[PDB]
This record gives sequence, C-alpha cells and structure tokens, in this order.
Amino acid sequence: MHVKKGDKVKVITGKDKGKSGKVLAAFPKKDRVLIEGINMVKKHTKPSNINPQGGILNVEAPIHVSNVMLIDPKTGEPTRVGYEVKGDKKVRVAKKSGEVID
RNA sequence: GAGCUGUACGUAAGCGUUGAUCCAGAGAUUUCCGAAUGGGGGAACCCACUAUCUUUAGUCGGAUAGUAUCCUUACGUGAAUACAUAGCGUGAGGAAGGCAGACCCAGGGAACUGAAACAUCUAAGUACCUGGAGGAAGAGAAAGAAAAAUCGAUUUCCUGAGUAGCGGCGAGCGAAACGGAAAGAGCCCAAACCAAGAAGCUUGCUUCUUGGGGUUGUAGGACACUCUAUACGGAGUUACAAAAGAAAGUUAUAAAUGAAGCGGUCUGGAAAGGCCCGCCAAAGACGGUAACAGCCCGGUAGUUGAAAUGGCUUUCCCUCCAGAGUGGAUCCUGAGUACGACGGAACACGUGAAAUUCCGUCGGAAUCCGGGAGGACCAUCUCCCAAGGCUAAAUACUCCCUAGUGACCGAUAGUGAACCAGUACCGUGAGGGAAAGGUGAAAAGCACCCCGGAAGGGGAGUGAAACAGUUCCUGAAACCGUGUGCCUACAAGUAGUUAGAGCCCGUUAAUGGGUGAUAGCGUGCCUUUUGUAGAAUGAACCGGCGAGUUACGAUUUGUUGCAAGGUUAA
RNA sequence: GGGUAGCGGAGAAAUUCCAAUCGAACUUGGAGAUAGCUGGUUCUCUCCGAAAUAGCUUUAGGGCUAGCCUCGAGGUAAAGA
RNA sequence: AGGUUCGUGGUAGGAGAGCGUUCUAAGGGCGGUGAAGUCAGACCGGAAGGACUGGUGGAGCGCUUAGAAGUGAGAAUGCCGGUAUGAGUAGCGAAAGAAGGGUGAGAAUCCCUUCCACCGAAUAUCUAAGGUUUCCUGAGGAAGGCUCGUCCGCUCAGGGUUAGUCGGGACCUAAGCCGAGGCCGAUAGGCGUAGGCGAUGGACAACAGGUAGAGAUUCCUGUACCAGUGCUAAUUGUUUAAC
RNA sequence: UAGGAAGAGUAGUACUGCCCGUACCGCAAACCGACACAGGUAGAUGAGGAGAGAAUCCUAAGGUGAGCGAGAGAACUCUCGU
RNA sequence: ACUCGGUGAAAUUAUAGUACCUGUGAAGAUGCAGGUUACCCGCGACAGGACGGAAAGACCCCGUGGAGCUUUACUGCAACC
Ligand SMILES: [Mg+2]
Ligand SMILES: [Mg+2]
Ligand SMILES: [Mg+2]
Ligand SMILES: [Mg+2]
Ligand SMILES: [Mg+2]
Ligand SMILES: [Mg+2]
Ligand SMILES: [Mg+2]
Ligand SMILES: [Mg+2]
Ligand SMILES: [Mg+2]
Ligand SMILES: [Mg+2]
Ligand SMILES: [Mg+2]
Ligand SMILES: [Mg+2]
Ligand SMILES: [Mg+2]
Ligand SMILES: [Mg+2]
Ligand SMILES: [Mg+2]
Ligand SMILES: [Mg+2]
Ligand SMILES: [Mg+2]
Ligand SMILES: [Mg+2]
Ligand SMILES: [Mg+2]
Ligand SMILES: [Mg+2]
Ligand SMILES: [Mg+2]
Ligand SMILES: [Mg+2]
Ligand SMILES: [Mg+2]
Ligand SMILES: [Mg+2]
Ligand SMILES: [Mg+2]
Ligand SMILES: [Mg+2]
Ligand SMILES: [Mg+2]
Ligand SMILES: [Mg+2]
Ligand SMILES: [Mg+2]
Ligand SMILES: [Mg+2]
Ligand SMILES: [Mg+2]
Ligand SMILES: [Mg+2]
Ligand SMILES: [Mg+2]
Ligand SMILES: [Mg+2]
Ligand SMILES: [Mg+2]
Ligand SMILES: [Mg+2]
Ligand SMILES: [Mg+2]
Ligand SMILES: [Mg+2]
Ligand SMILES: [Mg+2]
Ligand SMILES: [Mg+2]
Ligand SMILES: [Mg+2]
Ligand SMILES: [Mg+2]
Ligand SMILES: [Mg+2]
Ligand SMILES: [Mg+2]
Ligand SMILES: [Mg+2]
Ligand SMILES: [Mg+2]
Ligand SMILES: [Mg+2]
Ligand SMILES: [Mg+2]
Ligand SMILES: [Mg+2]
Ligand SMILES: [Mg+2]
Ligand SMILES: [Mg+2]
Ligand SMILES: [Mg+2]
Ligand SMILES: [Mg+2]
Ligand SMILES: [Mg+2]
Ligand SMILES: [Mg+2]
Ligand SMILES: [Mg+2]
Ligand SMILES: [Mg+2]
Ligand SMILES: [Mg+2]
Ligand SMILES: [Mg+2]
Ligand SMILES: [Mg+2]
Ligand SMILES: [Mg+2]
Ligand SMILES: [Mg+2]
Ligand SMILES: [Mg+2]
Ligand SMILES: [Mg+2]
Ligand SMILES: [Mg+2]
Ligand SMILES: [Mg+2]
Ligand SMILES: [Mg+2]
Ligand SMILES: [Mg+2]
Ligand SMILES: [Mg+2]
Ligand SMILES: [Mg+2]
Ligand SMILES: [Mg+2]
Ligand SMILES: [Mg+2]
Ligand SMILES: [Mg+2]
Ligand SMILES: [Mg+2]
Ligand SMILES: [Mg+2]
Ligand SMILES: [Mg+2]
Ligand SMILES: [Mg+2]
Ligand SMILES: [Mg+2]
Ligand SMILES: [Mg+2]
Ligand SMILES: [Mg+2]
Ligand SMILES: [Mg+2]
Ligand SMILES: [Mg+2]
Ligand SMILES: [Mg+2]
Ligand SMILES: [Mg+2]
Ligand SMILES: [Mg+2]
Ligand SMILES: [Mg+2]
Ligand SMILES: [Mg+2]
Ligand SMILES: [Mg+2]
Ligand SMILES: [Mg+2]
Ligand SMILES: [Mg+2]
Repeated sequence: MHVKKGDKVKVITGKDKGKSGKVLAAFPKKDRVLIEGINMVKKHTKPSNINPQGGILNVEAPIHVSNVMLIDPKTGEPTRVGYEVKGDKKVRVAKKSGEVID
C-alpha cells in the first residue's frame, strides 16, 4: 500500500476527521490500517484465559487506507507521494515540499 | 519491497530489509489404476522369472534393470524332404489409446410424417452406427466451357431463377453456362532411348535393379545435327529435392513511471451531495472508499522495461541446378483399359427420344493415315488428348486463451447448476435428476443483573437503526389470533341491491363515514349449446409463471423520394 | 456359480413369463412425430353487425365456391323500396 | 368552430381511438430536509386508469417527444410454492403385569429387588450371505423414536478387530468365460486350437484352559504337530558310480 | 524307468515360516420389503414327563413381558362359549 | 366403538345464514313460484338425497386413429427348385 507500518497518519474523512496517529498494523489483503487512538470500539468480552476478568474493553478498529494521508516529517502537512530512485534504493518523496520522507 | 505460514476463525510453534510470503520464464521430483504392456484380476489388487548387488550362521528379507502383442527389417538356427522353405530365436525401428456433443471424407442406412387413404414418390442420403483424418478437409492445371467469338486450373459469394426441366405430370423436387466479385501458381512421373551391374540361360539373347533423359495437341518427345551453358547466373524445405546452423529486428509470457482540492461552509452516523471558490487534462475509462469523486486510493493517457523461453520477419550460411534452334527415315505417348450387353446407383433428370459419371458380372478396341466430346444417332465442322501422381490462397467450425461489446437475464429469470451440482435423491443397470443468494460501513455478534434444567425472555450496553440479534434488506395475500363501536336466540336466507328508523363517529368537506330492526326486488362465474341456476364441464384458497412470434417470399392499403424511368447485389 | 435378449428368448400351452411394466421389455435419440378431435388463449371504450342455406366432395360434427357482414374507392340517360 | 336532421340492445365477426408495463435516445427534472416498493384514506377522469396526504422503508426514480417489445390472466382434471377444510376426528402395527427402593428440574415408560406371566424342533445356541462401525466407554437430550424419556441401533469425543495350523491366495480342476497363430465376414466383428482363468467340489500341520469395557483354535499359560535352515557328533559314498 | 549326480542321509540342538478376513447384527429394530413394517431369508445343534414321533400339552438350559396409557362395561361390527 | 390424559393424518372442497309439499323449468329442485311448518349451539347413532366420492365409460357410435391375428384381398421379401 502507500502507507507503511510505523508511519504518521492524518485522517482525512470519517468521524475522526482531522486527527493524527501512528500505524500499528497494516492489512494489505483487505486494504485496512490500524491507527492508534482512532476509531475506538467497545467489546463485550466474557471472562477467559486471556482477559481474566472480562468486561467492556475499549480498543481500536481498522479503517480504510483511502481515508489516510502521509504527514511530511518536516513540513508537517498531508502530501501525495512520488517515488524517486536515489542511489541504490527507491525512496518515497513528498510531492509538495519536494523532499524525501524516508 | 514489508509483512507471512490458503479456504478459515482460533490456538500453538515459527519465519522475514543478510530481503520472506507473492508474480513470470526455465529445471528437478512426480505413489497406485487406467491403451496398461512380466502373468492373473471382481479398478486403484494379487503372484512372479532372469541378471548384478546387499543382509543373516543360514533359510527368511532387501535394491536396481529387463521381461506383452502385432507389422517392417537384419542376422542366426531349422521339419516332413536331398537342396530348400515353413517354423523357432535375437536385435533395430513403428503401431496401439483418448477426445471439441463442432467442422469433412468414406462404408452402411430408417421410420414417423406429406401426398388430406395409400404402394411409385416424399421425409432423406436426413437421424443413427462404423472407419480415416487435418488444422482445415475436399476439388484442382481441360480427352473442359462454348458456337458467325472466343475463353483459358480449382474453390467460395451475387445473379441467372423458382427460370429450363423432372414428376401416380399428383404432393412436390429443381439446375448449369454466360455476366459481376474474393483469391490467385503451377508442376513431377510411365514409355522411347543412353550407361552400369545381376539373374535366367528366352543359350549370345530377354528381364531385373540403379543412374541419366522426358512429359505434350499450333501435337510433343526419343533420334540427328548446330549455338550457348557445369555455377556466370538461378532456385529452395507451403507443391515444384532435402537436412542443418548463425546474426539483427519485432512480438508474447512478470513490471516501472505517471498531472491536478486534506478548499470553505450546510445537512448528516458518515459527504463523493447542496451552496461558494480553485486547478489538471495526449489523463472526464472502470472500480473502490461510511451517500452520487477528473483532483482520496488502485489506476487511466503518454512514455519506458526482459535474465529466461516461445513465435514471426529479414540477412548470411547451407543445399540443389543445363536451355535455345533447325529437321521429319524409324521409334514412344498409361490394356483386360476405353467401350458394349445385363442388373443397379449418381447426375435437378423417377428409363425416358437419355447424352454424362460410378459399381458387380460377362464380352472386349484403335494406337498420330490415332483417339474423345459438343444431351439418342449419322455426316461436316469446332474444341480437346482419358485409362499415373502432387499442389498454397480465397471457404467451414470453436473445447480453448487474450482484449472487448450488447434499446441480452436478473435468483420460478439467465446454464440443469450465481450457494462444495451432474451433487443430494431414485433405479439391478443403461439412465433420470433437484432445492438452496442479501446482518451491519465496521463484529463494534449483546460485559453485567433477573426468571428458567435448558430453550426462550425482561432490562442494561453497541450501533444511524436490534421492530438490523448469526433463514439477519424490504416484508404483499391466503391463513391463525387478541381487543373492541353497531347488530343478532319466532327465524326459510346465490347473501346483494333499493327504501329506511335507531345507535356511534367526524373526512382529500361533500346533497359526509361505520352498523344496520323492518319493507320491495333478486336462481354464482366459465366453457359448450336449439336451449344451462343447472342434477352437463372446470376451479379448495392465495401468490408467482403460463398461448398469433421471427426469418425469407407473395399480394393489398398508407407514407416518402425520383419519375418514362426507378433501383443497385456481392 | 453359470447360459439363452426384444424383427429376440423361454413355455407339461394360460397370449404364460422375461426386475410390482408384456397381443410384443426398459432407456436415450429421430422428436416440438401426427391429432379434419377436446380443453385453454390475459387491458378499455366508440360505430356497424351475421349464419345455422345451395352446389360438389372417401363427403356428412371437415373443406371449397356462391349467398348473408364489415372497411375503402368509383360511375351515372338514378338505376333501390 | 357553430348549427339542422336522423340515430346510439347485441353473440361470431369487421373498422376506429386509446390506457397501462419493461428498455433506448434527446431534452428537462426529483431525491438522506428521504427514491422505488409496501400499508391506509370520505380525491380526480367517460373507461382502461391517475394524483395528493400520512405510516413503514433506506437508495435510486419520474416527466415530455419519439423508438423497440419475453406487453396486461380467473379458469387449461395447467406447473411450482405457501396455507386452509374435513378435526382435536381416523390411527398410534398381534402379546401380562404389579409393588417397593434409587436417580433426576421432571418418571406408567431409565436402573435395582421381589412376585407373577410367555416361548422352549424356539421366541434358545452357532454360522454362511448381505450390511458396513450399527461394537465399547464417557458425556447429551434440539431433531429421530407413532406417547414419555433422565433412555436408545439417535448426537458428540475418544477407543476397539493380533493366526505356520481357522476360511481364502501363493495348490487342483467342473459348468462357463477369455483366447497367440487360425477359419469366417460391408465396417464393427463372430467362432475357435495351443494356453489360461473360474467353487458351489478335491488335497492340506493345534489342542485344553484363563482372560470383568470392547478380540481369541489369533493374546497368555501348559503340552504339540507341519515344512525348512544353520551348527555340532558319529556313519557312509565317489564316476561300473551312495543318493 | 529315461535322466541328474559327489556328496548324502542319521542323531541332537537352536533358529525361520508371507498376503487377505477376523469388531458387531445375522428368523432380524442392523439383511430383502420406501418404515424400529403380523411378509421372505441356505446350513449345524436342538433336553425331560407322557408318547411311534422333531405330533400334542406342561416344563429345563437359555431367552422374553413387544415404544401409548386408565376406566366405563350402551347400540353396532369382529373373534369366541352355551 | 364410548369418557379422560398424550400424540395426531387423509380422500374432498365455486362462495353458503343449506326445511317440507304441490307445481315450474334442459321435461326428476336445499336455492325458482304458491302454500305449510320451523327459538339458538352441540353429543351418540342410521344411511333417503346432495343425479354423493374414486376412475376425461371398458358397452354403443364416430375418426379417410392404432395395434395383434387370418386368408384362394393387393403389392412385395426370405427361402427353396
Ligand atoms: Mg513418489
Ligand atoms: Mg489391464
Ligand atoms: Mg494384463
Ligand atoms: Mg488385497
Ligand atoms: Mg539373497
Ligand atoms: Mg528363416
Ligand atoms: Mg533334410
Ligand atoms: Mg487416433
Ligand atoms: Mg481429432
Ligand atoms: Mg427407404
Ligand atoms: Mg431421397
Ligand atoms: Mg429427394
Ligand atoms: Mg465417427
Ligand atoms: Mg493434427
Ligand atoms: Mg485456410
Ligand atoms: Mg488436400
Ligand atoms: Mg492451366
Ligand atoms: Mg496435363
Ligand atoms: Mg491455353
Ligand atoms: Mg471472401
Ligand atoms: Mg528425373
Ligand atoms: Mg528439342
Ligand atoms: Mg475539507
Ligand atoms: Mg451530525
Ligand atoms: Mg462536497
Ligand atoms: Mg479515457
Ligand atoms: Mg468512477
Ligand atoms: Mg478532489
Ligand atoms: Mg495396347
Ligand atoms: Mg456421346
Ligand atoms: Mg451409353
Ligand atoms: Mg455444351
Ligand atoms: Mg473440348
Ligand atoms: Mg489432390
Ligand atoms: Mg426475491
Ligand atoms: Mg453483508
Ligand atoms: Mg453490508
Ligand atoms: Mg434456574
Ligand atoms: Mg439467555
Ligand atoms: Mg422494518
Ligand atoms: Mg432493517
Ligand atoms: Mg407482517
Ligand atoms: Mg400480513
Ligand atoms: Mg365485536
Ligand atoms: Mg309463531
Ligand atoms: Mg344511518
Ligand atoms: Mg330494534
Ligand atoms: Mg351437450
Ligand atoms: Mg385458487
Ligand atoms: Mg419388441
Ligand atoms: Mg392353462
Ligand atoms: Mg397377461
Ligand atoms: Mg390509436
Ligand atoms: Mg399501472
Ligand atoms: Mg435522467
Ligand atoms: Mg402499494
Ligand atoms: Mg395500498
Ligand atoms: Mg388502500
Ligand atoms: Mg426507517
Ligand atoms: Mg415494428
Ligand atoms: Mg417485451
Ligand atoms: Mg416475460
Ligand atoms: Mg381474466
Ligand atoms: Mg393441462
Ligand atoms: Mg394445477
Ligand atoms: Mg418456498
Ligand atoms: Mg401446489
Ligand atoms: Mg392439510
Ligand atoms: Mg415401577
Ligand atoms: Mg452412525
Ligand atoms: Mg420423534
Ligand atoms: Mg402418535
Ligand atoms: Mg437428569
Ligand atoms: Mg451411542
Ligand atoms: Mg490360512
Ligand atoms: Mg496358481
Ligand atoms: Mg486343514
Ligand atoms: Mg537339523
Ligand atoms: Mg506376500
Ligand atoms: Mg497377513
Ligand atoms: Mg448372535
Ligand atoms: Mg400318542
Ligand atoms: Mg398352545
Ligand atoms: Mg428358565
Ligand atoms: Mg386429551
Ligand atoms: Mg384421539
Ligand atoms: Mg318457496
Ligand atoms: Mg344447531
Ligand atoms: Mg372422413
Ligand atoms: Mg394391443
């Protein structure tokens, strides 16, 4: 996908529009991403070996990758991304600031 | 280029930037059955022999290779029977089986039906069975079509034309040439003769093989002489002879890059929608994203990319090559053949005045001073040269792969099959053959409390919605219930309609709505009938599905264009 | 455990049996056989409106021509009642 | 456009004008401030039909002018699905049960005890065929069981079948079947010799006990037999030739 | 007997002996009959009294009480007795 | 069979508030006419009617329907001479 695990994310649409977060996991097969502090759900969980006490656990849920834009590490605004092969590696390039995100 | 160990959750254990999972090309491995092939067999099983090796103290056990049948061929052995043949053995090559329910060539070959009966005829050389194929097959370079003049190998399409004809002259069947197009390409033998060899001895001869020569109708060739030519030139694996090897280019099979809004605000669970502003465009295809996106994502136009393998096209290499003329002694030019009789079949043509082609059986020519055809046949003329073979393209079809399209279907439709479908199920078997799609944007799939053994509920919670709670979008009718306003236990009812009190309501507001004591009138619907309430037929009820269409011809009416003209087909 | 298969087989003979099927088995195909016969054929209104007869017919509950209906167009030395 | 006159029952049937459904094209629109569909109303048109308002629903659909049709159902002993009536009706598939304890949420129906009854050339015990896990143990009670069920040939999870001698093959053949060469025949194939398959028959070596969840001539304990092999110890034979 | 043949038997010891079936039902609720169906299904064994007997009646070993019940005791129908 | 507890079908069915007599009518009426009877809802019984249910009458006729059989019907074919 265009967004990797460990990246910084600005949420572009949805109920959490305007918020920012970090990628905790990526699901390219189904095209979803898990982002910290974003799209919290409440699960009614019975007591089990995992989660010994159970209850109403408040955790995170995936959102679609199209509702996401990368944050420039310096300019700090959502940018579309380009790809430039610099040296022996192809790196991602911010298309507003014209600089290398990686 | 960052996650991964499928559907498929989960647990467990692990692996990946020292670059995994994944995608494409090329390799290796590939149990048993099945043509099944060492022998057998009731499918996926059973039992071996011969060589070489291995284990054990030795039987017992293990590994590898070979071992079917027929055809062709080489060698060897070898009977009645003397030579020899048959037979037997070994080796080397080849075949066998399947299918794409299509297309085409051949062998065999119906009936129902139509003729308003039926036998000739039709259906129909169709269905079907069997055998051969090929990517196409078949046909194909005139013993042709023709007719005051010519054409010049096949095939397919348009016309000719529902014409000429055939026909219990009934029902019906039904051409071809000329003319216009698509596509186009021509060639090898046999025989006269030459050279060599071999067998018989046909005993100095014929007859067998090999090589050269040569293939045609104005007749051509052999044969005689002239001219040139042995690679100067020409041709080629699609016929014309056949097998290889290189290089360049292109294409197919993975991919890379790729412009422009997080614009403000309203509603909302969520904006891609409304209103107000911008921008890109060789890119406003398509799909996704919480509602309808050129500017969010995958992408799109444009421009690039191939280690490996395949295809195609050029060039090289390689390979193979006599062709003109003038003569007319002698020689050659496809024999049990062409034809004829008899019996059949194919020709549009049913025996007919029946040409032309093929099959079975009998008879049976000429050979250049020769032979065939021109729809009986003769004469004249004209055209042609059989009884040997090969040949691309234009034509037919689609099990497949790639890219797309539709005034095609939308879950009783469209394939039988949108779902683990030729499945479940039925049948001894061949065979027949279903039903069955939809939670939500996201499992956030209801912690906890209460009644109950559970199932199932009532709260609480999630969500925009739970009257979306794991047959879950919507949720009609039949059918089953609970509650209630008006009527009903002296009445004879196709159940309504017209008149009409009383009681109860209050509308799309108008000479309004529900129910109805009592009074008049009144024998369902359909089909089929001279005539049906009919004791004639059909329907338990509700829902879905369910019957004059299309192609090509004819005729008539309307409309439009042109008009003694109108109009093109392929 | 085996053999005989439908233009066939078996029959101490009854048209008897050949997988609950037999004056000619079952299955698939020709095949949507053919049916001058019975049943069915789906929205509305406006104008007109029959026949159940003659002739021939392997004809008689079928057909064909005429007679009777409907739509359109014509011509008069007006022909109809 | 307006008059005048004459008309306006209708089956088979002829002629005309229209309504509604799906799709296409152009124009012009509606719609999360709620589309289609569905429900209910006392509205409009000459008919087929068409609006308006409210509930449910939760994403698409009208209008105009043309065009094209899988074009409109009440009947076919029509096809498929759903649901009634008969009706709490017929039936519940040959037979002897009773009580006391137990288990359990729950007992005529499950377990135990006692008494009674039935079969007994069988309704007892083996074993071929056929079936194919139905067998044992632990859990279970939605559906199946013509009632009930705590039970089960039912559901779930784990188990369970031991052979030199038993039955079959590695042994034999009958009927019948296949069949190298061969004979016959439009094709396909039919018949048949050598050879080979094929038991329902012939030949062939093991008995008695024990085994408390499920196997027994198979496992175990005692005592055997059949066929072979090596190793020891004696005997004997060698090409007028042991065997 | 034709043939093959220098090894052979004897006694004792110890070792070797493959593949397939094997559960369970089997006059039956497990097989053939669409069913937990009054039908059908080869063979071996099959006790006592009385008896010719495998007839008949009552019993042994062994196996069963049959997958809807209780209570009333009308017509009528069925199977029985006088 | 009947009453009680458990379980629980089917053929059939245009909608039904479903009397009798004499008549009428497609000529034999629960439903039409004129009269005569008759409070509402069931349970156990019996079969006169609903031309009761079941099976598109096997008899009879018709169709230019079919099939099996016969012969000195017609036309053929095998086989044999
Ligand atoms: Mg392997
Ligand atoms: Mg085989
Ligand atoms: Mg074999
Ligand atoms: Mg085996
Ligand atoms: Mg060995
Ligand atoms: Mg030889
Ligand atoms: Mg000799
Ligand atoms: Mg082949
Ligand atoms: Mg082929
Ligand atoms: Mg014929
Ligand atoms: Mg013909
Ligand atoms: Mg013909
Ligand atoms: Mg074939
Ligand atoms: Mg090929
Ligand atoms: Mg071609
Ligand atoms: Mg060819
Ligand atoms: Mg030519
Ligand atoms: Mg020629
Ligand atoms: Mg020429
Ligand atoms: Mg063409
Ligand atoms: Mg030559
Ligand atoms: Mg010459
Ligand atoms: Mg914004
Ligand atoms: Mg909001
Ligand atoms: Mg917007
Ligand atoms: Mg585009
Ligand atoms: Mg789009
Ligand atoms: Mg944008
Ligand atoms: Mg000659
Ligand atoms: Mg002639
Ligand atoms: Mg002739
Ligand atoms: Mg001619
Ligand atoms: Mg000629
Ligand atoms: Mg050829
Ligand atoms: Mg639906
Ligand atoms: Mg869903
Ligand atoms: Mg969804
Ligand atoms: Mg409780
Ligand atoms: Mg609960
Ligand atoms: Mg709802
Ligand atoms: Mg809903
Ligand atoms: Mg409802
Ligand atoms: Mg309803
Ligand atoms: Mg009431
Ligand atoms: Mg009175
Ligand atoms: Mg009133
Ligand atoms: Mg009153
Ligand atoms: Mg009649
Ligand atoms: Mg109905
Ligand atoms: Mg027959
Ligand atoms: Mg008899
Ligand atoms: Mg009979
Ligand atoms: Mg009209
Ligand atoms: Mg409508
Ligand atoms: Mg529009
Ligand atoms: Mg509606
Ligand atoms: Mg409605
Ligand atoms: Mg309504
Ligand atoms: Mg709603
Ligand atoms: Mg049209
Ligand atoms: Mg249509
Ligand atoms: Mg339709
Ligand atoms: Mg109707
Ligand atoms: Mg029908
Ligand atoms: Mg029906
Ligand atoms: Mg249904
Ligand atoms: Mg039905
Ligand atoms: Mg019912
Ligand atoms: Mg008791
Ligand atoms: Mg089972
Ligand atoms: Mg049950
Ligand atoms: Mg019951
Ligand atoms: Mg219990
Ligand atoms: Mg069990
Ligand atoms: Mg044995
Ligand atoms: Mg053997
Ligand atoms: Mg023995
Ligand atoms: Mg020994
Ligand atoms: Mg073995
Ligand atoms: Mg074994
Ligand atoms: Mg037993
Ligand atoms: Mg006696
Ligand atoms: Mg007795
Ligand atoms: Mg006893
Ligand atoms: Mg009761
Ligand atoms: Mg009862
Ligand atoms: Mg009366
Ligand atoms: Mg009553
Ligand atoms: Mg007639
Ligand atoms: Mg008959």
